[PDB]
Amino acid sequence: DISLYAGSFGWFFFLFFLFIRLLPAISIFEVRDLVHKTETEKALA
Amino acid sequence: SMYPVTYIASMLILTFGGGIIALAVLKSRNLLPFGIPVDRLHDLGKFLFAFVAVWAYVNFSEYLIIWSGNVPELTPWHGHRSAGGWEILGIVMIFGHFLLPFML
Amino acid sequence: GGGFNHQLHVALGMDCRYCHTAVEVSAHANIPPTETCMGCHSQIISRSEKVAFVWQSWETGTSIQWNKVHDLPKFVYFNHSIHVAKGVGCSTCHGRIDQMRVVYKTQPLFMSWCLDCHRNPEKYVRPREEVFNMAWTPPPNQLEVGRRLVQEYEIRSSWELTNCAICHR
Amino acid sequence: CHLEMYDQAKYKPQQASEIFADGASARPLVEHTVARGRLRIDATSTGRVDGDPNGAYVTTIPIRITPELLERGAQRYRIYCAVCHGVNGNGRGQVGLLLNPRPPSFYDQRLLDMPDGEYYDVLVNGRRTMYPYGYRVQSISDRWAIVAHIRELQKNP
Amino acid sequence: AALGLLMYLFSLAVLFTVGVGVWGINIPVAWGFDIINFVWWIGIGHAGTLISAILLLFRQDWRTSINRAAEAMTIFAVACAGIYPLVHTGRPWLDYWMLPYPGTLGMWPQFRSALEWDVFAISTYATVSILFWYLGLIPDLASLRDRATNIWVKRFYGFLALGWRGGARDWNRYEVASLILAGLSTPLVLSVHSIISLDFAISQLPGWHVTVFPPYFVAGAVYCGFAMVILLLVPLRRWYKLHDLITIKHFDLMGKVMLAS
Amino acid sequence: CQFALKQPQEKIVPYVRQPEEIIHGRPLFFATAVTFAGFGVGLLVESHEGRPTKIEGNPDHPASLGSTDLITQAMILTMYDPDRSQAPTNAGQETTWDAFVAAATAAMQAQTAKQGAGLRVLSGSLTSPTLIAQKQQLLTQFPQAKWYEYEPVGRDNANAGARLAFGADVHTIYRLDTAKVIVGFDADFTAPSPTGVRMARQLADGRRIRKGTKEVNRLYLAESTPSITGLLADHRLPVRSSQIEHLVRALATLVGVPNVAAGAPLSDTEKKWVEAAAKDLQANRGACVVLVGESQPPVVHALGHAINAQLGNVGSTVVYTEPVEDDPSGGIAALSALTQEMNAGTVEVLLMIESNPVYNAPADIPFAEALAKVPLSMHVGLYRDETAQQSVWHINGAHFLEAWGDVRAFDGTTTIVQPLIAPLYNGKSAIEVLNVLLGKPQETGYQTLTAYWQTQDASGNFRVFWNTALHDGVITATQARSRQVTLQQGFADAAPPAPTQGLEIVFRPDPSLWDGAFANNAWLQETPKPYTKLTWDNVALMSVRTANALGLKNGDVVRLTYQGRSVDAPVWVQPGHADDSVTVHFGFGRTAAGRVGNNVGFNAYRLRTSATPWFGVGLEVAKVGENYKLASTQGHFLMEGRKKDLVRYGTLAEYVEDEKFLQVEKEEPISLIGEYEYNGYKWGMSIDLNVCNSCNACVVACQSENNIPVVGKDEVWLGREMHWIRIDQYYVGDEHTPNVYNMVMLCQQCEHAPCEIVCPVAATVHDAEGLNNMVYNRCVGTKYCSNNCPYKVRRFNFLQYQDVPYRSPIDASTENDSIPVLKMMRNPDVTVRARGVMEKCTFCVQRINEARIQARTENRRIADGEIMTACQQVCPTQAIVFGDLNDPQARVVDLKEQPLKYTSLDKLNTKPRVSYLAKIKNLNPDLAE
Ligand code: HEC
Ligand code: HEC
Ligand code: HEC
Ligand code: HEC
Ligand code: HEC
Ligand code: HEC
Ligand SMILES: CCCCCCCCCCCCCCCCCC(=O)OC[C@H](C)OC(=O)CCCCCCCCCCCCCCCCC
Ligand code: SF4
Ligand code: SF4
Ligand code: SF4
Ligand code: F3S
Repeated sequence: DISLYAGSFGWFFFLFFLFIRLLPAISIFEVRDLVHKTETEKALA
Repeated sequence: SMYPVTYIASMLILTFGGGIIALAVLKSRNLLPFGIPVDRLHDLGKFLFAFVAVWAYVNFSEYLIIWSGNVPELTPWHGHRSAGGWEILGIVMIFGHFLLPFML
Repeated sequence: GGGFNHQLHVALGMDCRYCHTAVEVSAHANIPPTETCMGCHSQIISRSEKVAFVWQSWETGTSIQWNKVHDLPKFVYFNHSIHVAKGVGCSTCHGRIDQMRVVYKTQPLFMSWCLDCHRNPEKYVRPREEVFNMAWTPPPNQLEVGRRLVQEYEIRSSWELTNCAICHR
Repeated sequence: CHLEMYDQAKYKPQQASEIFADGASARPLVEHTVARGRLRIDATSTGRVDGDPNGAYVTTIPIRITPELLERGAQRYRIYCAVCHGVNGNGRGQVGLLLNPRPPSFYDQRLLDMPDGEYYDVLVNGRRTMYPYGYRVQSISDRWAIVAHIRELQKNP
Repeated sequence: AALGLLMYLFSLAVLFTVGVGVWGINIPVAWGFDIINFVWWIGIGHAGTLISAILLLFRQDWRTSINRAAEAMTIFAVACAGIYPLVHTGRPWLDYWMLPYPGTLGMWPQFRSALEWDVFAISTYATVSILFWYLGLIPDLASLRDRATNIWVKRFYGFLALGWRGGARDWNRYEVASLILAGLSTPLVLSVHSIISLDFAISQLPGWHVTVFPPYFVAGAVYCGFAMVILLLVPLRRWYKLHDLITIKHFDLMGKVMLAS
Repeated sequence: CQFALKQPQEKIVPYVRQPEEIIHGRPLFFATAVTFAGFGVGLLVESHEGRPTKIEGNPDHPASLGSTDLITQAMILTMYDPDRSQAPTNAGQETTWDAFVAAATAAMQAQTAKQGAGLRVLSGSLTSPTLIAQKQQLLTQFPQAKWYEYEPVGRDNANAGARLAFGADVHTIYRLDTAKVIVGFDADFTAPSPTGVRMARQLADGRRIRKGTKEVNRLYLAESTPSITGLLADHRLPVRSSQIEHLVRALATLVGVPNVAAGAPLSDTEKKWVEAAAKDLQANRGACVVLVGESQPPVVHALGHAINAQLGNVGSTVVYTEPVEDDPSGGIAALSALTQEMNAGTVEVLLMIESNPVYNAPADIPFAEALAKVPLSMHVGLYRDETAQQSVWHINGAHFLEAWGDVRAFDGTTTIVQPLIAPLYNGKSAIEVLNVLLGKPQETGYQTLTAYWQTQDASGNFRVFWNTALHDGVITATQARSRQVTLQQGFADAAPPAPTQGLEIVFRPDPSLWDGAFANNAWLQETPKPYTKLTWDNVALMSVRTANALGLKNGDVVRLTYQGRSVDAPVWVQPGHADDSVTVHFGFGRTAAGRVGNNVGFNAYRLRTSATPWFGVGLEVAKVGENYKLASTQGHFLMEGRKKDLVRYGTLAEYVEDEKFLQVEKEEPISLIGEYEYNGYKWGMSIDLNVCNSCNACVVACQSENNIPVVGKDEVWLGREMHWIRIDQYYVGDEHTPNVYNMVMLCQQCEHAPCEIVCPVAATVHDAEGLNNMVYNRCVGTKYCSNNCPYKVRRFNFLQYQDVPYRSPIDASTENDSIPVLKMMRNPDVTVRARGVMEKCTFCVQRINEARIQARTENRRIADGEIMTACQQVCPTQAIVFGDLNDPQARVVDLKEQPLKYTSLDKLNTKPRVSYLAKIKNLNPDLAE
């Protein structure tokens, strides 16, 4: 019961470290819109 | 449990429903100091819709638990409220309260 | 070796309870012992190699290792003799065994088959006097006759007949 | 696919065994044991006067002769006994033309002066070249019904 | 994590071979670490979709950089979770019997048990987590494709992203399929960890048959779940230099929602 | 994990000569009996083709009136034990049987040269008339040969008390159907004794409490340890087991006995008990009885016949017959007279019929060193016992289902032990081994059995007489003739010594394993012990006040140092116990039992001293351990305020004023699920909790009928016992003198079953008959049904529980491979379940269906007695009553409209089919304060 639970964090961080390396950890196109939203509110001044 | 929570999810229906009714009579009589943004009325309609669905999730899961394990200290409420004409108001609460304001 | 040939033996006028006795008494249909098969083959085709396997199982004491073709799993608990007593003939569960040189499965012994026949027995129930008649074909008027036989044989409803204490003990 | 309880750790009515000299889990009974439902000592259960081993061949059937027992024995004659003794009891079955000691025809004087309990005794234990029945019939109400049929089948020559 | 996965795959290869009774579950308490960790792991991925879906209803912009580290954190807290309803059964090779398929048995699942709805919740939760995180990665892996300058890693992100191009006729169709998905994953996760809450509250047990289990479990799912996003993103600023995207106001607001949960 | 696309080619084999009696699929019950101590219990065992699979009670028999004991029921796993001796053994290595008859007959011609001097036999207390006639043929062929009869739970003090009061030896058959009060004295008579099933029915027949019942039994007990009669006792008294000789001397002087010579005074709660038990004995003189068990010395046994002859019970409820056993004046003193003869030679042949005296002897009787002085030691037993290694020769046993034999029960009624099966391993029973010693080695067991009864039948037509004796079981042309007695005076004149201060030891037989003869039986081991629900452990039973003086908890291992020997015993404290009166149980510590009973507990036989063989006061506890395993199966022995839901207990003083005083006249509960219409064969059960003595015969008969697997000691401690029915002690009251109440908790077959609605694959549904169908092939193993079952009567197969005392269940090397000889003990109508499916008491649905389907073929309906479940067909008190609820003239429809009909957990609306008749424990007015 311990080795399946403590082993379950392996399968979490096997896939999480596969997610960090192969895929972006931050949605680039949405934070590009957040950079665009900060610029379009500074240009409203 | 959950019996005050079913009121709490309906305190949100009444005062977002009262949010739109009060900004209607104050709009129809031309008494609002601001014109209503059409984007932020879709916010008040998002809140009215997402609290009809919360209300029908806390009232039905209050019923789903009581109906499933029919303990005789929990079933007398929904047994008095689904028999002798109160069955009609039960079917209203699924269709006229949730499913008719779920689709529209 | 030189196994049982049903097509010759039912053609000898054997009425299907000669061997397989207690198909109207027991929960399990008998396969006949060597004493049945040596009742004729002690002098019918004695000193043959087709029935040398039944002479060797008589001079010695080893039971004949017949191969079961209808191997229902042991969680089913089929009950014979409730079907021949509530009017289900040996066809529509076993095929034309009298026209069978070596017995194969006819039905795959599913669960959905035998549930359609427990939920609606009227499309398969025949009279008890034609249960051991293999040439009985279902009539064009199977319904209103099978429904007549269900209320005559007091055959229980689809609710009581499919609830896994029938099967599955 | 998964076979977990498909074949179990118990023995069915006629399945094989890995324990005995014969392959059967169906084991023979000890020869002088009596079960609870089957005392088998009367003049009904044997075809003799008081159930003696060398008894005296009871001359009529002890159990009753009803029309639904004559009709049952007519059915039970056609299953077991009419294969090589003929349907009408003439010894003219399809196998009876091929048995070397030809099955004696009923209607013969000997089989008529034969006592009725000997007709039971040839059933349940067998004659010389006729192997025993009675493990095929397995009920006293149908062994006597068979010889109730033959005694009525011995009236229509 | 490989030594944790070889502790995972060995504890499962033990579990199938010798049985479900190497765990220590008794007959009074017959649900143990197989279910305490299952509701825990299902509970972790739920605030990974409050960040991904519920906050996208609120048009909030602080959910933006916490998005993929919560969409993917949902999926791997479901793939770690969803094995547990498949392996706590004593005969795990028949968990397809909890699916409504036609067979040569006339048998179907029950659809009154709240473990049959756990099949229906998670196999809807596992597939729309990997459909709302893959839809989010359709316009993003088109940017990793154009920044590759190496054709065997460009073809990898040029096939994961199906060919996206941007485009207002595709950007308008994206967000009306994103906020509807963010509007479909918001009653889902208030229902999933309510359906992983009904499989105690359906039962007549004294500590289990309480009727505030459905909103209090999902409150604890967006309590334990925000704790895992905080436990994972504090070591994703100090190790990957994301101090200018995961700025501390994102933790001031993830702490307020964890407090409000 | 077995896996294949197809099941393999299943072979179906017929016979080669099918016998007439056998129909494949029909049960074919045979009437035999079992020699338990020396007496017959009387059996009706179910042999499907040849193999007996289920022992039931012979309802014609006087001992069992259709219901067996705990030990008598589990003689099937003893029969199909793979640890049985499969071959004879000569000096360690295996051999043949005819090598023995060439070695024994070569030693029998050397004994006829003498006057048969060295031909000692050590059988155990046999009563069977064929072995008596073979002994009396053996002792007239060899003149100086001696037949010693050792039995560790023999009636040694019970027959020495019959000599000390009456002169010659007399058998004492008690009769409790005409008995208002039953003042026992250390007498667990409802135990597995030779008369334990009849004395439990006759005691429970008196207290069947109905709508118009005002007088029931009383049952004053005064027991040393909590014994299973104490569940039926209404005034059980925890006496120190050394004062029971002084409670009877205080009760024989209240009644008229002239020369009682009372001494060693009593406490304030033992004296007000005995002034009220004897006050209820001076009244109702014609129907009252004073009982005393063999734990007591022979003087109080003689006083127990003195009181029963004073009160006029002789001829009324205490009948005196000729002794049914052959040698009543031979016991432990007969074993001690043999080893002092076995020393320094002067013994040449030692036959040992099944006694196991290497293991069973007292410590003062050196049977180990006296053995291996005999040049030819032969042993006859169905196990290679502790003796069979230390014997020169060894034979198989021929367990009673394999051997032609006789046995005489009490009342003298002889019953013929037919073999239901041929001997699997060639058994050569005790009647067949004396045939070798007499000189008839080719004579079979049947040829010497009918040779005796042809000469003991003074009527004509023996074949009618013999076939009827095999059919009915009983003979009853052979009952023990009633003996006119004297009750000589001047036997208790000598005053007893001082009651010695010090902590007392108390020797007991375990109700599961009686004397270790069946310690290799897996069904008896995992069956929970009656008060202390333990499975695989001998314990030292202490009171709560005794362990508080010694400072030891419920699991410490202590080294119980008696007069010269230490035993290294674990501790289970026990509320009903007497003060300073540590009780150890027999049946454990066997070093050569097999794979079940090897090293399970501590051998209590190393503390017997043959002068204090049941109780002595020189014990030193001296704790030497901590935290033993002690795999118990109850969890909480204390009713936690859950009264009105577990065992509603009242007295008869408040029941004669209010009938439904334990019922709660409440409003009908509201259910949102509606209800279903059960109109044909509504199956319900009524468990009379007032008459259940926690005999555990219904636990082990559900095990033998429903193929329930045994679970080892390591997985009982994890609470994974497989028991479809369980008995629940509850210990209401003061922690030193409590009332112990049984709840027979099985699957209540709830109509609104909460265990069914939580099954994802619908592997638990209802019949239209109404009972709960747990289908095993559909169970995927999600243990949610067990969680929603409020009674927790669901039992999950966790590992592959199959043949677990023969292979430890934590491997898959033999998961789908099974022992071949254990497959024959299984019922062919119950699924032998896989690794991950859940079990449940199915009302014995294989017994429901086999008579429901049989009643459909013959177009009738089921009657009441046509379906009798395994827990119902075994209960000696008939506490369990199963039957149709829609049949208006049924037996369970009367028992479920009684004023004591309560269902367990009616706070939940499960609507059970199992209702319980409440407990009424008949308290005296002079003792209830
Ligand atoms: C006419 C009365 C019949 C005879 C003669 C036999 N059957 Fe049946 N049968 C059926 C099933 C589903 C099975 C498998 C059951 C199991 O394996 O437990 C069988 C099997 C047999 C066997 C095999 C038993 C053996 O090997 O000894 C025999 C000899 C046999 N059957 C003869 C199904 C049915 C059925 C549908 C309800 C009926 C009408 C019959 N069988 C009829 C006969
Ligand atoms: C008398 C009623 C019979 C019983 C009982 C059994 N058999 Fe038979 N068998 C019988 C006849 C009259 C014949 C025809 C002989 C010939 O030469 O054709 C047979 C034949 C067979 C055969 C051979 C089939 C062939 O050659 O085409 C076999 C293999 C056979 N029989 C097997 C068999 C078995 C196994 C039996 C016990 C159940 C059995 N027979 C009984 C007549 C009778
Ligand atoms: C004796 C001459 C028989 C007669 C009359 C009938 N059957 Fe039979 N049957 C017999 C034998 C020796 C065997 C085993 C040989 C084999 O091929 O299996 C059988 C077997 C069957 C089976 C298959 C059972 C199984 O193996 O699963 C079936 C389905 C069967 N028999 C049906 C059947 C019917 C319908 C009969 C009346 C026409 C009949 N049998 C007569 C011997 C004899
Ligand atoms: C074919 C296997 C037979 C079956 C079916 C039956 N019988 Fe038969 N029978 C058979 C033979 C080959 C013989 C000749 C015996 C001899 O040694 O010549 C018989 C004989 C009899 C007799 C006459 C007895 C005698 O003359 O000494 C009788 C009365 C008889 N058989 C009765 C009988 C009954 C009642 C049967 C149905 C169960 C039956 N037979 C069937 C062969 C066969
Ligand atoms: C007699 C008509 C039956 C009823 C009342 C039920 N079952 Fe059922 N079952 C039956 C038969 C003939 C089979 C064998 C089919 C085959 O060989 O594939 C089965 C089998 C099953 C299974 C399959 C088990 C496995 O493949 O390992 C299951 C899961 C099963 N049966 C379940 C089941 C349930 C839940 C029922 C509830 C009322 C039930 N069965 C009734 C015949 C019958
Ligand atoms: C092949 C798997 C199969 C199994 C297992 C099976 N049946 Fe039946 N069965 C019946 C009928 C008709 C009854 C009688 C119902 C009654 O008497 O209540 C019955 C009854 C039964 C009973 C007895 C119920 C009782 O009350 O004891 C059992 C057991 C049973 N069936 C099992 C028609 C069928 C038919 C129709 C041709 C099929 C096929 C059939 N049955 C297939 C099967
Ligand atoms: C983690 C996974 C689950 C994710 C979470 C749940 C989300 C929903 C999932 C829905 C889909 C689940 C599919 C379940 C299939 C069950 C079938 C089965 O297990 O059969 C087992 C049986 C022993 O097998 C058999 O009876 C036959 C065995 C042989 C057939 C093999 C079939 C394999 C299918 C692939 C076919 C490829 C070609 C192979 C052909 C066969 C060659 C031998
Ligand atoms: S008593 Fe327990 S096991 Fe029996 S039906 Fe009710 S919930 Fe299920
Ligand atoms: S009725 Fe149920 S609990 Fe009782 S013995 Fe039978 S199966 Fe076991
Ligand atoms: S119910 Fe019967 S068998 Fe079970 S413990 Fe009580 S008296 Fe003994
Ligand atoms: S709920 Fe369902 S499948 Fe198995 S163990 Fe419990 S039955």
